Amino acid sequence: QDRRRLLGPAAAKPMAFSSEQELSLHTGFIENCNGSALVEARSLGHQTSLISAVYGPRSIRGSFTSQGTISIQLKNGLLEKYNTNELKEVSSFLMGIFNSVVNLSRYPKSGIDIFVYLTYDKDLTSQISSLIPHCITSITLALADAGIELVDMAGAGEANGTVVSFIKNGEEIVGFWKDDGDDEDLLECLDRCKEQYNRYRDLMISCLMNQ
Amino acid sequence: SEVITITKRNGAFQNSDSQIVTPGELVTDDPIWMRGHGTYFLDNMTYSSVAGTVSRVNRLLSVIPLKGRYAPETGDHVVGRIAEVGNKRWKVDIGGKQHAVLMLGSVNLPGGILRRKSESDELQMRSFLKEGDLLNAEVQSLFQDGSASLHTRSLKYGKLRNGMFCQVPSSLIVRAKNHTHNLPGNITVVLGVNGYIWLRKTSQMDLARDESSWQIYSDENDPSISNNIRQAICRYANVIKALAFCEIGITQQRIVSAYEASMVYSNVGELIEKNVMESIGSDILTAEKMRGN
Amino acid sequence: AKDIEISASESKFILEALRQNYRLDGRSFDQFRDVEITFGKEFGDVSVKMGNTKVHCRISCQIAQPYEDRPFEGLFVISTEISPMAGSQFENGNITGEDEVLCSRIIEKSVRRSGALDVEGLCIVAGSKCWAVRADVHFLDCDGGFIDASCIAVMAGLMHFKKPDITVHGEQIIVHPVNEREPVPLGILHIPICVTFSFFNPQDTEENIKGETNSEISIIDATLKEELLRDGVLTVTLNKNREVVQVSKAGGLPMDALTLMKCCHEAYSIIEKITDQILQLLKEDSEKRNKYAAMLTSENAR
Amino acid sequence: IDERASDLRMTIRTRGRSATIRETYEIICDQTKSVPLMINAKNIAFASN
Amino acid sequence: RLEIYSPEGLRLDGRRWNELRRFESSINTHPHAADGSSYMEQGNNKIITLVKGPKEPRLKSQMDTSKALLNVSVNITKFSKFERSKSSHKNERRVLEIQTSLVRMFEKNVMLNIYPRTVIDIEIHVLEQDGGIMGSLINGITLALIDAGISMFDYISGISVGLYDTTPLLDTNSLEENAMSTVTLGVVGKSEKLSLLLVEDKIPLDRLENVLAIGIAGAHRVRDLMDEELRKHAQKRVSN
Amino acid sequence: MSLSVAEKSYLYDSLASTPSIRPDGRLPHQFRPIEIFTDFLPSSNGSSRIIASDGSECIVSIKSKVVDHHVENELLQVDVDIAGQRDDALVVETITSLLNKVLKSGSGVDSSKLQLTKKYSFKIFVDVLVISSHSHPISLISFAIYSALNSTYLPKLISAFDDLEVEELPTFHDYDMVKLDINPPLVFILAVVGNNMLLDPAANESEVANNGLIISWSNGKITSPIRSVALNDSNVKSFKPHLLKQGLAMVEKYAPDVVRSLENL
Amino acid sequence: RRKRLADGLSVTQKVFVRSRNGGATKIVREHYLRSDIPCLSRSCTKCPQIVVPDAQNELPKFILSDSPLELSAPIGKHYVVLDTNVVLQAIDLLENPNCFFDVIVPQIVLDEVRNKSYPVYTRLRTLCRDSDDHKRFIVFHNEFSEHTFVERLPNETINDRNNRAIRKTCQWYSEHLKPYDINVVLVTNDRLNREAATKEVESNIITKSLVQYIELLPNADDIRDSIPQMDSFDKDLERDTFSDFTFPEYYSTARVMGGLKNGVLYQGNIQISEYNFLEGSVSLPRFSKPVLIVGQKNLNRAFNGDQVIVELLPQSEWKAPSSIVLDSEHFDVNDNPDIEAGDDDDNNESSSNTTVISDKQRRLLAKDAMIAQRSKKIQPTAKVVYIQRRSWRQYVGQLAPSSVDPQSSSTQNVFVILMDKCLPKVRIRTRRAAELLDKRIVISIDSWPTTHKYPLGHFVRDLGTIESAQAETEALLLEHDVEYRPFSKKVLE
Repeated sequence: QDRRRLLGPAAAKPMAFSSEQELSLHTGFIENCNGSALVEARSLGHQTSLISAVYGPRSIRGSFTSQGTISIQLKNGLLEKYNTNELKEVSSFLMGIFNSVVNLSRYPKSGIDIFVYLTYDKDLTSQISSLIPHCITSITLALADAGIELVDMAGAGEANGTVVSFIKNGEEIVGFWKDDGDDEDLLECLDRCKEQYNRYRDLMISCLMNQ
Repeated sequence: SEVITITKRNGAFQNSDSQIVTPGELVTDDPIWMRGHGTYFLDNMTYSSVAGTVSRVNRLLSVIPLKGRYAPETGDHVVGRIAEVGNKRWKVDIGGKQHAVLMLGSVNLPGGILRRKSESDELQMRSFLKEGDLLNAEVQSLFQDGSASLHTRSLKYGKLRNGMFCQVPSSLIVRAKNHTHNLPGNITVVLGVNGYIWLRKTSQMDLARDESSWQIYSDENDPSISNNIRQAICRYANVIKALAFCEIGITQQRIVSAYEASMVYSNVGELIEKNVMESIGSDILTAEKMRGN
Repeated sequence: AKDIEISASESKFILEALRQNYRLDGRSFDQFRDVEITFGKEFGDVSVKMGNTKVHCRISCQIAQPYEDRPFEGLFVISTEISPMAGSQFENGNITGEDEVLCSRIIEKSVRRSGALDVEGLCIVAGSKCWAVRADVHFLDCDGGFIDASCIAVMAGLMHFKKPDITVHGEQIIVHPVNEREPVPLGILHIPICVTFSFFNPQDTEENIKGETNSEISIIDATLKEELLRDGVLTVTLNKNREVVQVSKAGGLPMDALTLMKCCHEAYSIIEKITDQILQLLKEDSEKRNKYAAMLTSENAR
Repeated sequence: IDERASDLRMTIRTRGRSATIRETYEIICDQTKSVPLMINAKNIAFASN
Repeated sequence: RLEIYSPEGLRLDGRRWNELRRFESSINTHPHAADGSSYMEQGNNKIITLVKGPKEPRLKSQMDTSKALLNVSVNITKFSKFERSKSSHKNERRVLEIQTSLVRMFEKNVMLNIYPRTVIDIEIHVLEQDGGIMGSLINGITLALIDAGISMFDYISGISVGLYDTTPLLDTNSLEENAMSTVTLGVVGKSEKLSLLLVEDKIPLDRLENVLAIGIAGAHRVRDLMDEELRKHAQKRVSN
Repeated sequence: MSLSVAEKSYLYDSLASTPSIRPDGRLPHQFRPIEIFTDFLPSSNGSSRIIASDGSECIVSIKSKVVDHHVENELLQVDVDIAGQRDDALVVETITSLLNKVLKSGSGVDSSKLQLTKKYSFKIFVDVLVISSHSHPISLISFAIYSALNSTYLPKLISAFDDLEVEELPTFHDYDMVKLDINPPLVFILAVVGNNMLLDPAANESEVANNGLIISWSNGKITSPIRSVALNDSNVKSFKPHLLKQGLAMVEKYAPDVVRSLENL
Repeated sequence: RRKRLADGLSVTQKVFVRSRNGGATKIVREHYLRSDIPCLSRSCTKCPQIVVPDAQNELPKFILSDSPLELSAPIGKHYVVLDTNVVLQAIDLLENPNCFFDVIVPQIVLDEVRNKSYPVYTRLRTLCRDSDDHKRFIVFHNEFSEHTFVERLPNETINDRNNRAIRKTCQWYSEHLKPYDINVVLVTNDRLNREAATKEVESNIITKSLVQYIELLPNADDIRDSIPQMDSFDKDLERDTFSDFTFPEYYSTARVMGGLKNGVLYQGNIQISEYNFLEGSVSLPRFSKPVLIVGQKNLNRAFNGDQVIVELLPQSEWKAPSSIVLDSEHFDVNDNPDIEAGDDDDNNESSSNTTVISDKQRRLLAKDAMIAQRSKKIQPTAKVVYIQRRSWRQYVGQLAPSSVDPQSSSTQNVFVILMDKCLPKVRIRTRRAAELLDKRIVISIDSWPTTHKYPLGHFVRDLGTIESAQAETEALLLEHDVEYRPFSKKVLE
């Protein structure tokens, strides 16, 4: 047990155990939040749904800050299990992309609270590499819905556990991740992921066009 | 190697007398001396309080620190930066035991000489000087707190711009009232008493000795800094890290002799390597012995 | 948390009262307040009152897993968590917690580290099942006297306490009710009782430290104002066998070994007195619990 | 559980001091079959406010 | 199991009954980012200290007109034992207890009076312990503060005595710690006035003088190394 | 920030031009003076103290246990702990992740120099204490782990254990140690300020840089993890494919020399 | 490595690997070296200056003399140095003052023998203390002499170094003794020393057989005898195995069930004998006769009065009745408890009691065995193959004195000696050991492992002192399940 939460019997232990994808977007479907997005991706491999919610611009007064900042919580899925550290890494990754895409100068004393809910990931057949397009798709939508400034829509592909995020129509790269891909994938992946980004670009623009 | 320097060691964590460097040990029982700084007493028997030498500063034979935090005094001219901006004063970091104070009756301002500001607001203070900005300011009165009331009041005083930061211990530079001067290649060093060093291209205020009045605390980096200007500043700051390394005084002539000696090496990144920093300090000492001072 | 603001005149006055050899309570420097021990209607409920200083201790046991390093001992955990019923300088569990730690740590150093409660015999099954005994010390009123009172509250609490009679077969423990069979009292190896000497300077630190004079005002059993105002402390803990169980000295006025040991010697008389008082009070409450138990004796003569 | 579960060893604890070799029970769960929850239907409620 | 002593005056380290352990120290181990620093070896207790500050804090509540605020952080890493520390220790009572003891004690030894609106942070990183560690940590602090130019009255010197009935054994290791009652003591200056006496175990009151008296001698012996070390260093940096 | 507005523009100009001169004044292929000190714990398997030129200090320590590896899928555990930060601030745990992934088994590091028979692996407990930080630690930690893991001595097996030798726990020779050879990656950090790609940023450079790229060298080639990072919040920009391809090319050339100088002290 | 600290003081570090359950922990022991080691002897001229202050306020007195024991040439006047095997094999001769007059115990020797058997240790320390003018034991140290110190090299074992340290102690001390003409004889009983002498290595030592020294002396010649440790002895007394460890594993559950079905396993209550731990007898009621359970590994982790499943052995292996008596007073009383923690103490579940029993005990097992082969009444004989059912209870007992040091306040592993004589000596570990020695104790049993030959208990509670009549009356009440408390709150209703 603990003083902040009920944790039941503590000598108790867990149970031991025995474009190729479609992204369909949704926004503005739940309220107590400045904007929300929903991304569900279906593929042969795995089907996944990611919820995001973005809270604020919030004022953080009692101190003057040079410019605003972005704070990313990833929350462990209810059907996916990951180490806390990996979630931190990915939070750190996404922050550094968003730092580059969100313009921050129209908002003094700002903190923005971004929540990434990695709710459902299910296989019909690392892992954390694959859901990075979907996280980036979700969060961008949310910043757009709320009315937070952005340089270009952010969006990425995943080619062979390698994730490359671009802005400006494939022209500039705002981040690169390679983890357990093969040596010298560079050309295949960049070509393949450009296709992916241009393809999900317009999908996000068309979600934003129903409102 | 060619590309890296590694000082190589293995097998271990790392690599007489002097005048009273332990308090709890009997300096003097005389009741007329040892009344000042770095002592305490029961009776007149004074048992030290700090580590250092005994030596007569002022009128009193007194324990004098071996090394410690920068200590302000009246008449000093120091280079230092804003830590906090308030509704009535800036808190200035000089590298001391607490922060020094710089306030509105004590500040020249761009847009006139004192203009562009009609009321106190924390905003109006903040527009000129941001946290972390660097500026050369003179000691107006030293108070017994530690705190030092500073002032900027000339048109040479105020912001340091067009340069690169450098820094040392404050006891391995000469203590003088001023030490800010022109050096060859037409860069100017601005060198306080506190160890902070700015090295910039010779601008109007330092060029007028051989000004500005809208550029006193206004941000401006000239586009007219060129290749050879920048390299001069990298070489200059480096040779200063050689004399720093070698734990001797820094006088303006040592910098010019050092600068010239370093040119047997043709690339500027070769001058931060240890073997060379020892050669440069060895050259200067060798020059001091041959010359006679 | 918010602290009590006393005057300069108060600070001067209380020192001068010690200097001219009185106390506020009308006590002597060596006089300890009478502790009264009120045993509950349950085992291990003890109300411990010393004058206005009111503290309670309730003991609980539970079945618990030993620890990895020594699985041949059980567990003593002391909660000396404090809530505002004495001030507002103690609030919300831990919020500063300096005092929490020190009182908790000394009581552990007394009962578990040295022994004053058997721990070997707390293993029901070694490396599997043990008793965990939890002392939860809760102050309701305080007028200084903090460590002294807390300790007495821990040991009287433990002595009056009793635990389910258990039968093991295998690793299955049949836990037996306290009306079903009579619960078993804990093992006690010693009786630590603390005496906290609060030291007040008539000089200032600098004259003290390379002087050698003793003229330091030694008082025990400080008041609330005294607790705040003390320049230094010695907490020394003895058992009624001429051994010092634990000493905590770490900050405040320095003292010669002779003077420290003086302190110890004074405390040694005062702890037999408290120990005695505790013994005869326990007995008379026990007589009332024993009143038909005496009739139904199975230890009888042939 | 395995045959002679009551005599399976634990050798997980180390650096004691006795009781660093003992029996223990060890029980995996297998979800290749799962029997469904036995529940009291009458005691199902649904809330309001 | 094992001998702790013999009438022949040996141990299983091989020390004598008033012999000290290996005392090695050197100062200025971080002279590029820490105001004073020192490395302390006593035995295999390998302690590094850094003093960072005097510096003003940038929080107003930590500012104090009457004296500096002093912070002593005792950090104990996961490789100080022989095995990997499974537990969190930087959030444990045992360590907060050492913290509360070193701070209150050095708070009076150090003059904080001459550093108003300051915060000092003493940062004490243990690299290994092999027992006799509670007296060793005091000693490392003492060399750090004197190096940093932070004024003081005296050297506090920590020393441990383990009593093997009537036989007091000056300095200790893991065996001595775990096989009898140990006393830990500190003296400030060449005074007989004790700053710190800490006892975790039954020490008899009748023998209380025997263990302290040999320890106050034993302490003087530690303090002269500290001076010798320091003046050998100060002479070096005043020749140049 | 902690620098000046004026200082940051001078730097941006300095660095961003063709020569790319900087307070050290290095060409982009050069590295500051580092000092390797090793083997200072007789109690540990191996240990490492590395002092860098900005006055950053990491101390890296190697402890072990031998364990059955068929109940494990991890062999190397990094615990990172940065003085003056707690055990769960965002940067600390992100460093722990990076480092654990660099050192992940069968991925740029051996999982067969750590096994003494094909049932028993040694679980190496990497435990990292950063004594002072004010610049990024990961490169220095990478370099410290190299020297460490080539100073890692393990217990030498008493006798050649099989996996059917007698089916009891492996048991070590009393004194005799085996030298551990094993080639860990080396993490190298590249910095982009304009269209200029520079090896090894100093503190100063990190504060003006648009982005950097963390890449690693294992086994005579470049390999995963690859990660971009943004080394400020407030001087950040985007970058081009061609500059990312030039940073590949640069490491491939300038990495080998460094590994060979670092290997033998 | 060896590195100067101070005047005639230098330190060195010894780092070695200890394994507790795959633990792989390097242990660093700092070993201080000093030239200040006394020789303890009145033949030594400079030894007055060598001795140093101590806790007792005195310079250590001499106990070895200027006249030691004297034999013909080239032996002369001679100090006897004892090898590691010799201390175990020759213990009673040592306890006799009749053939061991002037004895040097190497400190390395004292370390090895204390770890195997802590009784042998304590007895020998007491012989040292109560030395006189005719049985004079000293320890000479040399782990801490800086002129008798040995390194540990790669590509060897600890036994090689241990023997080298003694060879080097003899030549050192025999050289220093030459102006006074006192020879050192190493009396050895280990094969590595005896054949090192034979192949020729050095010739600056007199090296003797255990038996050869004995057979010259006519006071012990054939009166007291000894064997090699296992250098040229191999057990045939009643043991056949070299190790006392390792009690069998039980028959698996269905393998029991199938044997009960097919009627090849029989079961009954093992009624152990009160005079023997090795002789247990089961009541199997398809016979009239007691069915004997004989020998350590046939008992199969028994406790008294258990439901035991037994399988019979052939008539070939069937014994006749045994006439001997064993108890916890005369047997296992120079065996010690397993050590499972410590930094220089054992960390293994073997090699603590490979053999450390006395000569008397060996001869009694042997004599049982000689009688047994002409004993008659050959009757059914078996091994317990399963414990169907347990009979644990709380058992009374008292704490063994020679498996503990009284001075020492340490967490000592020590035996409970039970007052029921149908179970052996029970291991416990307690930091109350001095306290508990005078008191009758209650342990219960936790388990018995399959790797040790003595149960694991834990201490429950204390009764009074052993002098106390009340305490004996109470222990006997506990044992026989007789409740003594007043009748409860509910009884009165």
